[PDB]
This record gives sequence, C-alpha cells and structure tokens, in this order.
Amino acid sequence: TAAGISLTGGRNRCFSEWQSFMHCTAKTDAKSRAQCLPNFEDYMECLHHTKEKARLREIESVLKQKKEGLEAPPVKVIPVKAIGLV
Amino acid sequence: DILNEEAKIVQALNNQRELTIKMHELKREEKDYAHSYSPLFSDPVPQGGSIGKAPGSSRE
Repeated sequence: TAAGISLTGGRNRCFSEWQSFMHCTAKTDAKSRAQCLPNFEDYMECLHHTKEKARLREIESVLKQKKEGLEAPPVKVIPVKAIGLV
Repeated sequence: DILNEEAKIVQALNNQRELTIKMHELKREEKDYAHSYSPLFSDPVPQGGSIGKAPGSSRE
C-alpha cells in the first residue's frame, strides 16, 4: 500500500490528522468508536478545508460591507523579480 | 420408557436450539484487529513514507 506517502516519498499533507485518528480508532472499540468523531472531523477538514472556506466567506462578506478604513500591518504583493529589492 | 425416550429426544432438540442461538450470537460479536485483519503486523497505526521524515509530523 502507498497510503501515507507523499509525492516526494515522505508523509502526505494530511498525514498527521490521519495518524491521530488511527491512534483513536486503534484504542477504541465499535461501541466507543464515536468518541473518535473529532479526530476524523479534523482529518476531513485537512482534506477539504470546508470550514476554513466558510470562515473566509464570512470574513470577506463583512470586509466588502465596510467603508471604514483598516489599520493593521498589511499584506503586500510583489513581482517575482522584486524578491529582496530595496 | 416411552416417556423417557421422548424426553431424551426433546432434550437433544433443545440442545440443538441452544447451540444455534449461541452460534448466532457469537458470529455477531466483534473480533480483535489481529483475528479480523492482521495477526503479525497488528498495529493499525500507519507510518507513511520515510524519505523526508519531518520531526514533528508524528501525532498520537
């Protein structure tokens, strides 16, 4: 089996969540198995980023509904040629 | 004698009924991972790929 192996032969992007969920399933039984629901949730989150996309949708909706200015250290986009300039 | 023989037959039939119910229940009992999947490599927890093994990727 190639499960857990990344494109470079190491551990794939979501290996940690999957391994913690597998630890959970190994320690519990069929009756207790639902106790492992959070771990599996985290695993699926890593796979698909669904809650993260929802949270970003919420933040962006509130952002585009604001005319007041933002005063925080910002993000700046630069050309690849300008990596390290100035 | 007729009553004794019939009672012995009925006892054997009840024994068969008990055995059938017992096998029905046992077949539905959940088995250990070693007995159901793998008896030598019995740890379900994977290790993944070994090439770029990153300190901190292991999580219990």
